[PDB]
Amino acid sequence: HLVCPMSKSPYVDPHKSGHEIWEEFSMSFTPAVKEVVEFAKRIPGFRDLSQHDQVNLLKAGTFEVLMVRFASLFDAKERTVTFLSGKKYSVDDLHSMGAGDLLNSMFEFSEKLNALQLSDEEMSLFTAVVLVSADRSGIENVNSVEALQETLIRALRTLIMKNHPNEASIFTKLLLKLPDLRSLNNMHSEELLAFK
Amino acid sequence: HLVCPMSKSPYVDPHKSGHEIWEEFSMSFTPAVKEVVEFAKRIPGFRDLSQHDQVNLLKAGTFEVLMVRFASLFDAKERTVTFLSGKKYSVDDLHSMGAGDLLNSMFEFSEKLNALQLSDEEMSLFTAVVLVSADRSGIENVNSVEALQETLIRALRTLIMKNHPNEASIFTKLLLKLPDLRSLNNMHSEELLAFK
Amino acid sequence: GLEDIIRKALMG
Amino acid sequence: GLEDIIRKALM
Ligand code: HEM
Ligand code: HEM
Repeated sequence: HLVCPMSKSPYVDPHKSGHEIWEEFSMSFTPAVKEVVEFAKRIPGFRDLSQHDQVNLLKAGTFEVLMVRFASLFDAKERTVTFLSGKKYSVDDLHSMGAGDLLNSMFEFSEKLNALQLSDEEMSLFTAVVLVSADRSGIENVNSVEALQETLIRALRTLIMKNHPNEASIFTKLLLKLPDLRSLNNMHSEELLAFK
Repeated sequence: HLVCPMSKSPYVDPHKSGHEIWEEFSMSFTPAVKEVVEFAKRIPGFRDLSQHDQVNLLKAGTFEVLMVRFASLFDAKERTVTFLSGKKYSVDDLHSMGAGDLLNSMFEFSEKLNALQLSDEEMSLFTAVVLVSADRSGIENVNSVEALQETLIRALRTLIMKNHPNEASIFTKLLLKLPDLRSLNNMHSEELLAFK
Repeated sequence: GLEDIIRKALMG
Repeated sequence: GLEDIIRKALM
């Protein structure tokens, strides 16, 4: 099985070679990756990083951007995951197909994120913060990334406190999603590399 | 070579078996692990968690706690690392012995953490926050872990607000250490396993 | 392979 | 490995 909701279905046709399964899968997830790159180009200051650092941030942070953008695929009340086909699959069914604690952790992440009740605008700025906060292990000019991060983080703090003046904790709760996203990325990357 | 500063030295006797090398290394790093566990037992509410969640938080979080506690082994100014013997080693020599981007990332982390100029009590409280913020994927009662983290985080926020100029920015920078630590952990674990 | 998709989309 | 140290220290 292919229990990733980026696929059209978790069912894998056994008559297909491994190379054919992955090419089909790549046709499904590539458009989401390309949308992350276009989003990155619209972040003020992102195009000013060196091209090496731009690619490394996207390499390390694309999954976490998509995790934020696709949090709505996880219906925390019904316990279903919407795959790219639009068809919903239950937690129980995915657990029979081998999905595990990672899936459960994606449910908890999406539940807590949805509960913050962010506007589209704050969600968009949070997503830029998520991208520019990606693992800096490759990065050549860490100071420029750190400066871009602080700029976006400062703007997010101001937007949040402007829009949620008596719920000061929201900003802290948003910052606490970054280690959670990073752990989702660490685990997911393991499962991904095991598949191939 | 063994270029981890939990070792007494980066040098390995080539006549020793991999088994003997590890048992000697384990004698060096085990006191530090046990002190993390003893630190965990002094966190209010920690021992009220299920034993499984206690063990899981410590499995996931011990490295990140130790990274914070031993960040002052990395002297960002002279670019030396202090090994367990007390002897200091240059980044150049350690890179020649096989160190790489991970070491560089730990210097950057240590430099930024030290710039915050936390007091001893703040550093302890941050260390507790790090432990209870560890990867939750193995946790069976995530609500209980979330409530511990919430309690400590607010205690840390009020402490920073009371003691630091530009408190909101110090507190934000402290929380941004959490995903940084998560990445250091992920990379370090891969290096650890590669060494075997 | 992810990196190739990224670089291709980034320069376009 | 790490787990056994932790478990024994927790008692
Ligand atoms: C380029 C992006 C991605 C690629 C190439 C990818 C690929 C994969 C692969 C190959 C697996 C292993 C499938 C299996 O073993 O059955 C997997 C697991 C999974 N992925 Fe993705 N994925 C991507 C992004 C995402 C995103 C954005 C999400 C969520 C919004 C997601 C959710 C999941 C889940 C829930 C699982 C199963 C977790 C479990 O085992 O508990 N993936 N992914
Ligand atoms: C019980 C805890 C730990 C164990 C078992 C452990 C073990 C190891 C091992 C086996 C390696 C690879 C050695 C090599 O390939 O030469 C390594 C790498 C390393 N560890 Fe640890 N370590 C621990 C904790 C820590 C802590 C707390 C720090 C930081 C304060 C640290 C810093 C490093 C560094 C800097 C490297 C080399 C990174 C590079 O290659 O660039 N380790 N560790």
